[PDB]
Amino acid sequence: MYWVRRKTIGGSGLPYTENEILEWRKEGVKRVLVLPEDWEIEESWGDKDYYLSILKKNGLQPLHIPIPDGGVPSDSQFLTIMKWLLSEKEGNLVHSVGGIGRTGTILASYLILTEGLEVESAIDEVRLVRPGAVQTYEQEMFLLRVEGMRKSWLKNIYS
Ligand SMILES: O=[N+]([O-])c1ccc(OP(=O)(O)O)cc1
Repeated sequence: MYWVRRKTIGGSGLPYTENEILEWRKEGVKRVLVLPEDWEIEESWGDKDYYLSILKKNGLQPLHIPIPDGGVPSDSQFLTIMKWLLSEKEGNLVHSVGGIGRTGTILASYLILTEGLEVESAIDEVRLVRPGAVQTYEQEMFLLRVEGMRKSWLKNIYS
């Protein structure tokens, strides 16, 4: 697991055993934005809702927002993501399956709006702790679309 900003927002792939989830809890995680797709989760645990139940079990408030592999959040989802992340600062963990593409994208989209950084730079930061962060033209297109509305993106959020 990795921290982008120490204890405010970090990420990882999809855990396989409970311990790994207590690894999060121990490294400082408090909340969790689950990014995998239903089937992606269950192929690992056997039951999506069961996984979300243990997430809540260890406290961690789980917000499940599905994002297909190599894809990007939908305008609504994203705003729904920020409202979530930008409303608890401490302990955020964004995870998908590999914790490289979809997670890298979301973290970067966070930095872009929080630290007002351009894409290639936000990416550069995330790849600093998460090597190879962001893997599809789709995601790059998004981040760009984001950076081009860091204005409304925030007005939308902090409304
Ligand atoms: O190995 N995999 O099956 C796999 C690896 C990475 C994936 O996507 P990510 O979590 O956005 O990096 C999705 C699936």
